[PDB]
Amino acid sequence: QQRLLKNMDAHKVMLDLLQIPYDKGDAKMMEILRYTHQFLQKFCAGNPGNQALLHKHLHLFLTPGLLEAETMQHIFLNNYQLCSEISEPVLQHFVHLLATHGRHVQYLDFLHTVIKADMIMTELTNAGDDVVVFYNDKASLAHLLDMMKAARDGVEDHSPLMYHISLVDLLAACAEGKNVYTEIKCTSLLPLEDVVSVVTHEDCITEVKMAYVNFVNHIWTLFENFTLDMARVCSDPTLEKYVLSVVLDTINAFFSSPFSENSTSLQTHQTIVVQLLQSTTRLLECPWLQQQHKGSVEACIRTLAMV
Amino acid sequence: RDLDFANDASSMLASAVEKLNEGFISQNDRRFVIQLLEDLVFFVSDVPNNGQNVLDIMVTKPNRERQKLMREQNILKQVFGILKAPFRPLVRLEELSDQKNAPYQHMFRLCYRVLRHSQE
Amino acid sequence: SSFLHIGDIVSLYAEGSVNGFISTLGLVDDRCVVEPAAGDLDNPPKKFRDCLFKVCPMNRYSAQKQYWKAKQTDVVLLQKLQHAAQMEQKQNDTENKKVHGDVVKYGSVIQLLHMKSNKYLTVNKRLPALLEKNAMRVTLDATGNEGSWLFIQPFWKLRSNGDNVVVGDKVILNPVNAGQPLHASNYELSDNAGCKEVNSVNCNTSWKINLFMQFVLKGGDVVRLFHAEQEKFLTCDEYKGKLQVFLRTTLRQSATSATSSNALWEVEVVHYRFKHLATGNYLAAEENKYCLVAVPHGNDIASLFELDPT
Amino acid sequence: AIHLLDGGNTEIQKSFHNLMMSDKKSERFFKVLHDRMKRAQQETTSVLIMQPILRFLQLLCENHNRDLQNFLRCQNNKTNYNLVCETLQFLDIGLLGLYINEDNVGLVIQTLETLTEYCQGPCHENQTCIVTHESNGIDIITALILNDLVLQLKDNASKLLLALMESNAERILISLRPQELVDVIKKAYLVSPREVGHNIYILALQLSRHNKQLQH
Repeated sequence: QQRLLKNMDAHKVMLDLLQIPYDKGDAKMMEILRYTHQFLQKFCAGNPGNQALLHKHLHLFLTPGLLEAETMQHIFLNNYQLCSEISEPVLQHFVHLLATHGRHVQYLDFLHTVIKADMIMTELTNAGDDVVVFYNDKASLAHLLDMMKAARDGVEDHSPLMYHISLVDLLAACAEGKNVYTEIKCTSLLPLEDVVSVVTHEDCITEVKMAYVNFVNHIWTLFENFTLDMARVCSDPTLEKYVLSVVLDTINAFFSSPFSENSTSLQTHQTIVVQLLQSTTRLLECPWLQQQHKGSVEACIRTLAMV
Repeated sequence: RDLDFANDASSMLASAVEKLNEGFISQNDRRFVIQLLEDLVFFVSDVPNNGQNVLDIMVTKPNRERQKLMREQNILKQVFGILKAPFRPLVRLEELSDQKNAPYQHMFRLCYRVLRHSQE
Repeated sequence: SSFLHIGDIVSLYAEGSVNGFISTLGLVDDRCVVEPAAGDLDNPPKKFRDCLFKVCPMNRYSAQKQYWKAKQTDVVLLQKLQHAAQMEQKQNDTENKKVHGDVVKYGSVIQLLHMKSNKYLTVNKRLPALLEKNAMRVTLDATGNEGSWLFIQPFWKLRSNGDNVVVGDKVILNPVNAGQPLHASNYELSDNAGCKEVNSVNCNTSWKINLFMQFVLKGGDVVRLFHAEQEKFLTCDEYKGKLQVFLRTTLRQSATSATSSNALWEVEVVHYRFKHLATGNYLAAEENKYCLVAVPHGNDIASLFELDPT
Repeated sequence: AIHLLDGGNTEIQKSFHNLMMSDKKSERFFKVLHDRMKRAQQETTSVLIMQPILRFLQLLCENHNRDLQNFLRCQNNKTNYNLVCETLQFLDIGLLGLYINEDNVGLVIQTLETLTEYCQGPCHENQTCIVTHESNGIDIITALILNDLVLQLKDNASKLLLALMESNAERILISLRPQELVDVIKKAYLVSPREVGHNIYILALQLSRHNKQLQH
């Protein structure tokens, strides 16, 4: 279907309609623009040729707007070559648009998608706390607690909690590897004590706890929080998978890799490393102990209960 | 290697003698005693650990240094103490071969054989 | 790096999925596990003799296997079977003696036997593992039934097949009879402190044998100090019910033949320190004007002694 | 720039030298070389740029064009961007038999040829630089000799070491054990391997001129 459409060259007509004057003030025009953007996104599928053709007219599609942001995000969803050669002007324009409009989930989502296929991390560091703001202050802690209480029924997906989650995801993506600069910047903007206080807090939400764990005197005390978050589901749709997806792995590395030059430590380590996985023994051999859960079962009944 | 084995055997024999003089030794303790006796016999004989009978040791010449160490290291003293304690009354030497005390008789025979080998 | 001559003391400080020295508790303990916290490959731990692993040729136990089968279950042929078994044992001994110093022909079949165990480390074919739910048993057999020795898999996969394996090259204990190479027992061993057994399964890690030392001179080695002044060595004796260090007055004409077993002394370095291996204590000196004595260990700074060059 | 110098055309070498002396862009030119020559050392497509870079450098230094060789060592510039040291270390970047295979042999041949053309002429300073280098590269050249395209690697290493001793032998002898050298010479007797063995034999004679045990 994409090849037939490209042969028909309807992409040019769709782009012209998108760039056609709208005379904002009529809901029909907005609906037509949204439908055109959705059609363009549908025609911006994984086919690298179509993605390159769409990106060619990036200037027209690079405008401040929810539909424009969605189209731009869908343009380079998986194009490794296209995303790698992303010019820093695009990132600068996205940052400026986010600063001007303010808190927009679309811009953060587009940035996160583009990141996963250094400049983005550098710009975010230059961007300060206006957009990527860490709620580590005591007053910030009270504000975060109030937001979590407001999210008792659910997460608004666009409120400050959603913006913080998106910022954390973007920071993790920038430092997903061993990037010294990105990791240092994230650590500076993400104090460990704040994570210990919040994630370990009872009011901490499953999504927020998973975000904090993925983003991550801290690893020697965060083991207790991880254990407190072990049987949370056992004691939902995606309850357990938030934690166990990462919780064991890095810990096993901490128990095996040399990154943790404290292989022997106080009872919080010399004993937790011999008791924690025991509380997951049922989890390790649970009826659902298959796949990644089974892998962590093997890594825990074997290793995480040995140190 | 012989010196280290002798030191380990001396420690094990001291522990076993203490346990015997104190009280009964459980099935695990009896198995450990039997294993210690077998290891001592193998070390003293110096012959390859073939399927030959336990009381079927016939060597050309034992290790002079090994024998001297066993005599000095209280290995012979350990065997003598084990023999003395087993009688004192831990064993009356009358209920043997009754399908109940057979392990004790086997251990005593192994200890006597080890002592005789050390007396080569 | 040089050809692994058969018969040299060996040791495999495994560094695969986990890191630790592979050995057993000794004596009659029928289990071979690792001790990650006991020591490091770059930081060898105490009791180095515990790592003594002699390399021997693969055992031949065909007639021995027949004799064992006969014993398990005729009488007339028993004498002939015993004679054949004796001949086979002699042949096996000759083969083991022949390979003394033989280079490690990549892919060749040899075995490693612990000096303390004085037996070949074998794997129980039709026996489940002591701890692992889905693994097989393995122990040390006094003689072996051709399963004692296994193949050496070039874990480095660089040395030419059959090439003289460079000492320390990445090698694994490929199971000759079992087919499942050595696998580290990741199981969180509780009964044995810091225990990690070795099973016979298909894994992705192993350990490489390392040659020992055939001992401004030798360092951490256990040797004897003979006092030329007394034409003998200063040993330790349980005199008057107490340990005392003195020069033994041996009544044997051959001074060099006085191997009383009390001449065990260990030397340490720092920047030597003398440890009385005879009793496990450490030598020292105090008032008499002064006299030598033994203390629990050499940790005390007072245990220092001076060695003077010839 | 590589097809402009095919056959070691001297005139274009002189033209490059004059351009880099006169035009102020010199320090920037070498940058995009050194930067791209310091993007594979730390990495270990960049290698497909390293190969042309080394062919190009060899062509500039081809035909014993000493002035280009010195210009490629020091440059007499405010900030020096050395390329003989960089290529030597990159070559440095017997546990190598697994790390030279059917995807890194042409590149290593190019690197050894480049290291040869820098000092094959009696460029004393560059030979001293290559030998008095704290990267063991002189040792990896030996390892290359001792440990089909393997024959070409051996021959190129022999040529490089011969170049290193024109008008050093003691430093080289530290790495290669003479008995092993004679062993490899004899084995090479069975590009045909006879001539590789012969080049190693010439290197052996040159070394023996400063040694006694080899003479035996």
